[PDB]
Amino acid sequence: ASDEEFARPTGQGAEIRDDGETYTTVAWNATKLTEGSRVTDEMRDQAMV
Amino acid sequence: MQLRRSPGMRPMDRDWHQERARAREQAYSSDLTSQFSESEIVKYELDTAQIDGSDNPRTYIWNRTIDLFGMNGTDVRELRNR
Ligand SMILES: [Mg+2]
Repeated sequence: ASDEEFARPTGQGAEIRDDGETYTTVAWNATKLTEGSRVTDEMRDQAMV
Repeated sequence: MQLRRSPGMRPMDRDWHQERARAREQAYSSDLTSQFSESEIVKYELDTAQIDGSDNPRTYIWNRTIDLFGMNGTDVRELRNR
């Protein structure tokens, strides 16, 4: 939503001017973060961990 | 000693309030000489009242010569957009 404002001082009998709430957005574009690893089956066997 | 008309007592007098309110609802302009007795101007200190015709209902009421639609007698400061 747009910011708050102040009411206008107005003459007697004079009509009300409009200043409505305006709107906008912020978009999200979720970016795929990725991470990877490869181990040989010989290493996977022989490691103590 | 203070009398009702004395300058320090005027704000205590109910009539000074009531009659200044009357004066504001009577007027069409700030020209007091055009509208009020010189007694009233002094007695009710009408120079100091914000008399300008903005408080008179007749300033805002419609009163056209011919009325086919019942528009007359509406007060503009009572419309939807006021
Ligand atoms: Mg605005």
